Amino acid sequence: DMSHKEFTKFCYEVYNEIKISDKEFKEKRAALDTLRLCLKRISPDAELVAFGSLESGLALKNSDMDLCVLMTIALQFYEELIAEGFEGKFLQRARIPIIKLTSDTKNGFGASFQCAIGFNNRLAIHNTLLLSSYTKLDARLKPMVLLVKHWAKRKQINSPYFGTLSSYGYVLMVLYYLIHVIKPPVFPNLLLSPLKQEKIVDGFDVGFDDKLEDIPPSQNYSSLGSLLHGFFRFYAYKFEPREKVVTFRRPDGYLTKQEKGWTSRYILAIEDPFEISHNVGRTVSSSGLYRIRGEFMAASRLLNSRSYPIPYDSLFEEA
Ligand SMILES: O=c1ccn([C@@H]2O[C@H](COP(=O)(O)NP(=O)(O)OP(=O)(O)O)[C@@H](O)[C@H]2O)c(=O)[nH]1
Ligand SMILES: [Br-]
Ligand SMILES: [Br-]
Ligand SMILES: [Mg+2]
Repeated sequence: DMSHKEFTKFCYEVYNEIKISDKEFKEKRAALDTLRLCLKRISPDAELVAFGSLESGLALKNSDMDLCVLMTIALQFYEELIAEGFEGKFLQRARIPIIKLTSDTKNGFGASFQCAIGFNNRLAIHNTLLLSSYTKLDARLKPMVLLVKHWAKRKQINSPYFGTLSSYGYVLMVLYYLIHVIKPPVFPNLLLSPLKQEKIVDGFDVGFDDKLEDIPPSQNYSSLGSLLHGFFRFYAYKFEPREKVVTFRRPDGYLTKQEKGWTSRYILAIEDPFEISHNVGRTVSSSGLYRIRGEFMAASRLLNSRSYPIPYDSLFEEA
């Protein structure tokens, strides 16, 4: 596949600039070690588990950590963290308690050290396991994801709290495209594999075909650049967000908002692969979607240009 040779070259150049460095990765691992030691001061029966992009390998540089305490202990842990020189925020008695660390004054992790600690979020640990497996299955997934996250941040469409979509939402859009849209598929659907076994956690089935050594290499040989152009075009022109649901629970990837009962927030519908009652795109407003769609079209138009050379830089320019 030489169709997108120059764009692919550019993609890997940007990828190497935005990916988390080994230095920063080690630092975050070290911060996790320190925080785990602190938790074990509170309880021998509590464990501290990393999840999210750091754990899956899908992290951009200067990333925040997402951690999870598995067993409240929340208050005791928080007060102990403060005593040990961390700065942070916590609201006691919240239905979803969260400790947000914002600074470290003693343990050398930095003035701008940022870490979110939740409690018993087992589903997030499992969806991280799923994303980790996919990143191990194909070497094109990691740079594709970083580049989509970078683009989403640069174009201001990566703000759930302000009407657009979470980074996790974008990763699911990427996986859906690579499993159920592109032909030949880049990836099989591990949840729907005949070898998958049910595994019930917090009332949902988190099972998937996880024996990766038995999964053959992809029969899709497209370049990274070809994959990304295809991804942008699908969501710009082909996907029908008014009627359709991004889903990992159908063999053909076909699911309507009607069948799902997600009609009256469901402006963009992305069904979490495990917690199927959760719409990952619940944060997306009518204005947010129009802006999201507008950016997908702009990305597609850029890459479909018949001129030479194409100014690929504009893909990651702000606004
Ligand atoms: O709807 C959601 C969102 C997030 N998560 C879980 O939280 C993890 C992180 O979600 P995330 O959207 O924050 N990804 P992140 O890499 O931190 O980028 P960003 O915050 O924009 O800088 C995800 O990888 C999931 O494990 C969910 O389980 N459900
Ligand atoms: Br993510
Ligand atoms: Br198309
Ligand atoms: Mg979560």
